[PDB]
Amino acid sequence: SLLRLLICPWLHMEKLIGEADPASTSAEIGWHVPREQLDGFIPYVSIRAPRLVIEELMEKNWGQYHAQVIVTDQLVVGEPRRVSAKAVIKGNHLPVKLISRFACFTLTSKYEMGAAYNARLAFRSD
Amino acid sequence: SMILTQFGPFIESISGITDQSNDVFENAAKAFSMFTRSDVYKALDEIPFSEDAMLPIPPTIYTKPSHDSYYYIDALNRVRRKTYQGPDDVYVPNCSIVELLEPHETLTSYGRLSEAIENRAKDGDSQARIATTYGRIAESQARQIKAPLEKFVLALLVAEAGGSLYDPVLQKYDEIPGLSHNCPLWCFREICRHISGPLPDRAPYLYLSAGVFWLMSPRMTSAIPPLLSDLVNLAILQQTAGLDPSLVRLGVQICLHAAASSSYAWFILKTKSIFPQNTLHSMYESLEGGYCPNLEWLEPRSDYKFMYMGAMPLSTKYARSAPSNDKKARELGEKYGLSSVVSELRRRTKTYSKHDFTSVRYIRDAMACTSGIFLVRTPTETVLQEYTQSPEIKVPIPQKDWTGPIGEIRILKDTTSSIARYLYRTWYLAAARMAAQPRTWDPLFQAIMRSQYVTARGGSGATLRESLYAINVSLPDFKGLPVKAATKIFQAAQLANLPFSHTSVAILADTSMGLRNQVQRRPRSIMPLNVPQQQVSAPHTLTADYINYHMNLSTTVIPLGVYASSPPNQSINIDISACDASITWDFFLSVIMAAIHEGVASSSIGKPFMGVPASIVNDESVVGVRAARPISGMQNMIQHLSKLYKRGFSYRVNDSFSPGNDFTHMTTTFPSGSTATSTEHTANNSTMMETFLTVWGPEHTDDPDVLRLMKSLTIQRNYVCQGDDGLMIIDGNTAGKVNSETIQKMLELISKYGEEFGWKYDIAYDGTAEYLKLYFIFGCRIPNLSRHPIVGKERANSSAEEPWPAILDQIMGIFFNGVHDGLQWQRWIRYSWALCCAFSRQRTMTGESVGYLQYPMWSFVYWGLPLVKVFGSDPWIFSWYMPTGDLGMYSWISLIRPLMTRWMVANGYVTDKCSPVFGNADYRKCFNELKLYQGYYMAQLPRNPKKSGRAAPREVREQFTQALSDYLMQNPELKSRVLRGRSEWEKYGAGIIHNPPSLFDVPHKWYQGAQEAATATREELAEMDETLMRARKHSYSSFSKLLEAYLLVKWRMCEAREPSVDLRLPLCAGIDPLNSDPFLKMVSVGPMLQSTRKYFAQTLFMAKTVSGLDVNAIDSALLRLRTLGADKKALTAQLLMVGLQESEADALAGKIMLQDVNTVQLARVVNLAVPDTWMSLDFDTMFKHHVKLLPKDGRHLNTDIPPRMGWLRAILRFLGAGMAMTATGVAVDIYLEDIHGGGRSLGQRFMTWMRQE
Repeated sequence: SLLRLLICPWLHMEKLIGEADPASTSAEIGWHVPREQLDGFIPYVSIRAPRLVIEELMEKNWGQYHAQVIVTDQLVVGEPRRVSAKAVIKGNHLPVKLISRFACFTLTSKYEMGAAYNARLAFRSD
Repeated sequence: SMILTQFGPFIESISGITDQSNDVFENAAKAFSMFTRSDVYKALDEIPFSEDAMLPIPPTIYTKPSHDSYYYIDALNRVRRKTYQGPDDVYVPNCSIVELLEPHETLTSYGRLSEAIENRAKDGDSQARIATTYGRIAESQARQIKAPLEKFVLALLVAEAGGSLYDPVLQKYDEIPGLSHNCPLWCFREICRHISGPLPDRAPYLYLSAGVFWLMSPRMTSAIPPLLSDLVNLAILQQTAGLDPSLVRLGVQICLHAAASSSYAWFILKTKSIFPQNTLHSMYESLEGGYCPNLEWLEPRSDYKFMYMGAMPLSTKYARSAPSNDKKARELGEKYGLSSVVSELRRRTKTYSKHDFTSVRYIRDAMACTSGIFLVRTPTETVLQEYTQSPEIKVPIPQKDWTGPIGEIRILKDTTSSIARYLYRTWYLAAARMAAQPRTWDPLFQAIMRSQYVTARGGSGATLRESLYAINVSLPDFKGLPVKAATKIFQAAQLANLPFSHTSVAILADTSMGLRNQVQRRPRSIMPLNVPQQQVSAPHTLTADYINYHMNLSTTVIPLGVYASSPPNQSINIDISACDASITWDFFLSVIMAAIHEGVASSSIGKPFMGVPASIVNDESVVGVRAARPISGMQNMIQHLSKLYKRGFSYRVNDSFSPGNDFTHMTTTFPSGSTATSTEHTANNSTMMETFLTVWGPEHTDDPDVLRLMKSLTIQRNYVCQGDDGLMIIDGNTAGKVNSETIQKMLELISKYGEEFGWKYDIAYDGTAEYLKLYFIFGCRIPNLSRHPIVGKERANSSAEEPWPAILDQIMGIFFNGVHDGLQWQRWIRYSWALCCAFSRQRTMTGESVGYLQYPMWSFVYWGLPLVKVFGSDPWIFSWYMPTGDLGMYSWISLIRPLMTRWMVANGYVTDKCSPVFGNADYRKCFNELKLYQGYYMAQLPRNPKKSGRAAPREVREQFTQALSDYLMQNPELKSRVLRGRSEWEKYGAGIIHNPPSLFDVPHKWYQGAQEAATATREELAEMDETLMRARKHSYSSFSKLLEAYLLVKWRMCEAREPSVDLRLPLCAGIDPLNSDPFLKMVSVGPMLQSTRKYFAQTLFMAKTVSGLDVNAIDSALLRLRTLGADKKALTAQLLMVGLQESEADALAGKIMLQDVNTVQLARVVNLAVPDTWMSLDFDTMFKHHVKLLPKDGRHLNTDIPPRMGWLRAILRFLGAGMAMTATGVAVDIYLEDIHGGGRSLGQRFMTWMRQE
């Protein structure tokens, strides 16, 4: 009952987006910060969907929820610049209805790219 | 002498020396308000002391370290305190408050915090957050006080300086010491002098509705207000209850060592069991005599009806056979450096061996001398301390013993060696014969229970509406309505049209935290639930109410403990530590849901409940095969409750004291606030004690002694439990007291029962008894005085407080709390006068005028203040047992009315119209000059009136009322019955009542009750102010119609009643010949000996007598229609407003006519009520046996009653009882002197009063 959720939908997304480009099928949603001290973003969830879904998931009120984000200074061992950011939500939690029943998302993930900033999120376009 | 100069006349206006006029009472109020804090402490420095009050005080209280090392930050960004001495060490320290303040603008040496700390805290500076947490929690700890403490001290001064007090019973002055002997006053002013120092101000803080301000001396500690509160508490309770000076020195030593500690409130929590353990729990080692009560818990073992067999002399075999108290008490005294106080208590407790008034008085003193603060801490610390606990289930049910599941729930095999089979069987049979009765299937009962969880501080409506927003439904917001967002009625209103399968997801939202504070206990945290999960939690509390009323039927007061502590009988006090952290799904709720699923399963086949339809699941319960069987509505609700209690609970946390710390987390504790809370806890206590006594006892012992005991000790005869507390009744045999060693073997076996499957029985075998925190020794009640503190008020929120017209009502509550316990009445009543006049004047700030709002004394005399000496009468003339209203007003006015008339012709106010009540003397000039009428009518003005007043849009309120009525309905047959009754009413019953209580004013009444939390400020308060002003300037004609109807009745007293109980028995502590008046009333009248929940439930004429709309109005209106003519169909229409089914409603309306009702019934006709002070006494005795008509002179033809309308007899009994008892002395029998008009004209006047509402 868990593992079919883990594996089975991405076979159908493979069937549907076997040919479209990543520059129209990829998407990303997460927490945002407006300026540089010591343009800025926290990658929360990754969604891949067809364009006839993303163009309606563009304008939905993602910028509704609030978390308390924490920024430190150490490198990741991975090759881009990523600091192991921290974040605690001071509101509600994001409903899974809001994404779709027509698209699938990565279930669990670890977010990456100072002091506490306490800002809100938005949608990252493609 | 300073207060003597301003209170030349007033201090003996209220000490029984000169006559109490009104003008000196208002002069006193002028001098009360026009007054300041430097005057407070120079009055305090004025008095000397007499070398028994003085004690050395260590300077180590004051110089204190900083709070920087005391708090830290959670990994999830939460401020949390670092512990030092155990995990209980989480509170406010008394340290470093001087440097967190900015001095006030128009003040010099006081002020509040600097704000830039809170700017940095809202920016996220860590030390700034720690600083604002510490400042606001010290603000909260100082917030816990009702009034300025200085005015309490000044009320002590103006009361106390009148001196010795004559007693009309004992013909002596009192022998209590005066001002010059109290350690609290001298030590209090010593603390204030040293903390203020040579600085020009003196008061270390000022109380204010906007918030407390601190004095800036560098030696100031933060926990000085609870120390000052304990000082003023013991300062009152000496001179108002007759404590000895020595134990007060002990108690203030405890308080000073508490303020000298690391943190104050932690030491207070850990210290709270010194006064009981060394005095109460070690008392009567080897007596020689005394007199104990003889009771009998009668043959119906749920009656709570007691026949008092009389006094019984004691003997030396009734010594304390309870085990020792040396070890743990001396270890507690050694542990906190307090060996001296424990050594003194264990010295003097040994010195008493006679069960008389002196020993029980000393125990009362020991109970009073403990502290009375309110334990205040950060809310996050609570919900991360007590909601992080799991029970210790050492023997769980093995996984082989459950069947294949049915839906979500596995079922117990019945060949299971585990204990929970018996629990399964009890809840199984109880659910079966619960669903067997058709009384659960009344749709009016459905409407009652749906209305039942509209109570109990409903919250989380925000989280309801955004979870409901998340599950994608359209939503009426109802724009432009005042309170509604913070209401549970809106929670019900949003789901008045919705299908159950579309709302079953929405029972998964989180839960708000409502906080309270307690006396000497950790701050409890009530929580509501939203309305769909309170709705789906029904059959649980159905079967719980079934257990508590039918099956084990234990309880839901006072002579319960009198029977339990009676010497041949023996009691065992059994609690649990932290009940709600034990009921989890691991061992209980699985078995509970399985048994409530299967017990109904025979009777439930296709029955639907309201709201919920049927369904189907499968089962592995027939493990060779697998099938799917349909599911009825009971089982549907249980199937929905299963995942909620199996899952765990989510709790939102938001405080006002730490800056933005919001979080939710999982917690497996059953909620403290629910409909199914206390009844389920009682049912679980009863069932576990039953399983104990049935199987687990003889399975785990050796000797015949304890098993031969517990065979005869079943739960139907010996056990009572209400939530936390339980209680053994050990029957004394023919040999007297049961041997103790068997009982200690038994109780260590109960402790084993607790530790082995997730309980912890706090077992206390002590030879005494507690029950609902009420202490009983040898059949004598102990009034605990800690749990009614005068000064403290629980304010767990920093929300701003309601202004002046209700603090006076809490002063009235302080007065009644002092009434219900055994306090020295000469010195309690006069101090109550002092407080009462101290909170009279107000000094408003209204526009263009400096207004003074003045109550006369007469509003308070209407509210039950006993007058001392009025119109030149004798001092201390009547008691405080007056019914607080027109009844008691009538009683004491008619005791002294001819002496009144002689005082009337003095300073001659004469007009030749011979009144029937005062004769040649008038009343209208003088009683307005004395403003008797002004205060008398001001007393009925409504206090703290908040109103909607804004003229909200009517269409949105109308659709709100319609949605509310849709919530009120589940069956339109209810609507058919009540609309049919409305038709019958508009035919017949309308008109002559001017106000029918109905069931469709109930949406209007729910709206009116929901609109009483707007806390709006300006306009209606100004309207109340001008209402008081135009009530004050208005000159009045005569009294109330009730009172004028009463003033034709006279009476005649003679032959004081024979005694009820023996006076040589200590009935309650604090009452004796020395406390002459209330003790002598207790001896003459006799104690109640009933639970009075049962007795006053016999009074309510409706059977189930619940509707959600004050059923007293129902029964009173029914009896009003009964006496005012009104053919039977109008009575049925008034009952069809409730609309039972109309057939038995027609039957009840036929019954009500010809049956002669109880005496207490007809009180509600005339809007009479038994006041709160009488239920200690047996009242029904002197109603139906002693106050009477046909006096000993004989018949008079004015002492006659017509054959119709014999409802007057009850009211004559009430008024005669009031006149017989309000005076001091023995409750003499009272006989009817004539009524001046005849019963026809008199009852005709009552008819004319009831022509209106």
